[PDB]
Amino acid sequence: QWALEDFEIGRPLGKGKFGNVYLAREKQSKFILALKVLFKAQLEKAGVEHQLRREVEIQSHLRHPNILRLYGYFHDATRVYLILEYAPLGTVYRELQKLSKFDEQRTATYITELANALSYCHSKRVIHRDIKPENLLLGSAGELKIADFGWSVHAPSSRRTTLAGTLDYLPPEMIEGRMHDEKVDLWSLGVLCYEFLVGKPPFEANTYQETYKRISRVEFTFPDFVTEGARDLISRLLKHNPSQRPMLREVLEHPWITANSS
Ligand SMILES: Cc1c(C(=O)NS(=O)(=O)N(C)C)cc(-c2ccc(Cl)c(Oc3ccccn3)c2)c2cc[nH]c12
Ligand SMILES: Nc1ncnc2c1ncn2[C@@H]1O[C@H](COP(=O)(O)OP(=O)(O)O)[C@@H](O)[C@H]1O
Ligand SMILES: O=C(O)[C@@H]1CCCC[C@H]1C(=O)O
Ligand SMILES: [Mg+2]
Ligand SMILES: [Mg+2]
Repeated sequence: QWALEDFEIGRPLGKGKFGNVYLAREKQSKFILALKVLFKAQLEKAGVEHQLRREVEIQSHLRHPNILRLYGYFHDATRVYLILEYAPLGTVYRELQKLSKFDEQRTATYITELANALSYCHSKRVIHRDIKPENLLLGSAGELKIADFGWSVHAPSSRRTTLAGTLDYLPPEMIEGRMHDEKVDLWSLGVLCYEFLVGKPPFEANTYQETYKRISRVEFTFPDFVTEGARDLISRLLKHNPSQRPMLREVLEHPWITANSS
C-alpha cells in the first residue's frame, strides 16, 4: 500500500499519452525509481481504464533483466501512479537521434535482448503490441529494457488501439482491425531492426495515408549499405502473412545475429 507522500519527486523523465513520467526517490529506503503518472479524467474520456489495469497486471507479473520492472501502483483523487524501475540511460529513441544509425554489432545486440524479452513475453501468451524506440529503455550497463505495457494484451486478441502516434510499427493484421497473435511482435522486430540500421522505419511517410498503403502492400526498400545478412533477417520478419514470420529461436539463431550480436 503506497501513497504520493512516500516519494520525493525529481525532474520529468519523459512525457506520456495520459500524463508524465517523473524521476523519484522513495524517502524510507532512498530508492530511485520512475513514477509514471496518469490523470484519471483523461483516462476516463478515452475509456481505457480497463486497459490500464491490464498494463498494470501484465507488467507486474513479468521478471526479466530485459523487461522494465513494475514494483507497484497506487491512486488518488486525480491520478493513477505506476512505480517503475528507473532506466538511467534513457530511451533507444534518444540514442538513435544522436547516432543517426547503429552499426550491425549494436543493432544485433539490441535485437538479441528484444528477442529474449519477447520470447519470454510470448511464453505467457503476452503480446506487447507497442514495440518502438520511445518504449525501449536503457539500463546502467546499457542493456535494452522493454517498457510501455499500456497496449499489452493476452494472445489471441481482437482489441483496437487508440490510433497510432506513428502507425509505423503496426502489422497489417492490427491495422486492418483483424485478430492478431504473438506474430505482431515479430513484425515490430523487423521494423525495429530496419530502423536501427537505416535511421528511419521501413514504411515511414508524411501521412498516415501513404504509411497504411505501404504497410498493407509490404512496400519498402533497402539502401545500398544494408548488408545481405541484415536484408535476409528483415525480409524474413516483414511477412504480410503472420504464419510466414519466423519464431524467436530462428531470429536468435540467425547467422547475422550470431555474427554481429554479443
Ligand atoms: C475514477 C477512477 C478510479 C477511482 O475513482 N477508483 S476508486 O477509488 O473509486 N475505487 C476504490 C476503485 C480508479 C481508476 C484506476 C484505474 C486503474 C488503476 Cl490500475 C488504478 O489504480 C489502482 C491502484 C491500486 C488499486 C486499484 N487501482 C485506478 C481510474 C482510471 C480512470 N479513472 C479512474
Ligand atoms: N522507467 C523509466 N526510466 C526512464 N525514463 C522513462 C521510464 N519510463 C518512462 N520513461 C520516459 O517517459 C516516456 C513515457 O513513458 P511511457 O511508459 O512510454 O508512457 P506512455 O504509455 O504514456 O507512452 C518514455 O518513452 C521515456 O522517455
Ligand atoms: O499507460 C498509459 O498511458 C495508457 C493506459 C491505457 C491504455 C493506453 C496506455 C498507453 O498509452 O500506453
Ligand atoms: Mg511510450
Ligand atoms: Mg503507451
